[PDB]
Amino acid sequence: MGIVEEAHNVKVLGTGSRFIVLAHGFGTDQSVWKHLVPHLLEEFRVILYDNMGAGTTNPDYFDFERYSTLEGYAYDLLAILQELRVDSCIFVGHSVSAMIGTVASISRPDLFAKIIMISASPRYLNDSNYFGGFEQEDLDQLFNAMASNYKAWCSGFAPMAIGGDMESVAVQEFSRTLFNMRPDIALSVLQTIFKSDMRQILCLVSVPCHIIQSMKDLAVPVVVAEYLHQHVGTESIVEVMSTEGHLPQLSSPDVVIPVILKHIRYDIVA
Repeated sequence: MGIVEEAHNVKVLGTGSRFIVLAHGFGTDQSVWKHLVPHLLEEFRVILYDNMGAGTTNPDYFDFERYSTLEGYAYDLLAILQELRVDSCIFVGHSVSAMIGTVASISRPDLFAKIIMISASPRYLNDSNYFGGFEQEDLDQLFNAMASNYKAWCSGFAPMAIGGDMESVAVQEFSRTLFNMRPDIALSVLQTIFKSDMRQILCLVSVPCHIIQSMKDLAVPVVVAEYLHQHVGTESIVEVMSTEGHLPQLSSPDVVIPVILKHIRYDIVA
């Protein structure tokens, strides 16, 4: 394998000519896509990869300076696309990966035919002019709990992030991938995400964006989907689903996979 391919656990599955890239969010890995991948293998070559810092990656590769902003993750994405010789792709970004792909597409819009965002937000912190869902005190509480007992935090946080039954298979899976991260890496990354502010780059986006989220998402109020739709600088469309949870492609695939497939297969009018 190539050096980038190996470092990110890259897989290229399927036999189609066109490319689709599936990019996961915090606390999980490329297995979050397991219910979607089987539906894509004839139409596409499906590119899966893990973000640096996920529990499936080598913690020795986690450069704290490199990843102190989302730009470091966007470089990694562009490096993968370059090594794999992608001409263009549909990019499906979950949670923070929606903004990572957005940043990458501003540097190389030719590589992105469309961006599909799942559970995305350009900013979590409130202020008197913008509702993202969180106050600084909420973050301080979260980070204090993470740092004081990481194992206990994973078990309490997973059911909140996934939503629904606390004993579900999806809660099981997510609690395990959370706890497979090195605690200092997880803490550092979650701080970086929570304090991010991508609002000012949305107007520069030049690739069509499909904005999908659960109607009940603990980290993404529905008004954020409308905010993305308003401020993205080219055509976009919003679909709020009748689901609960931040990883709905994992916890409610019977509802969510058809929605993603629809946005993969149909385009927004120019």
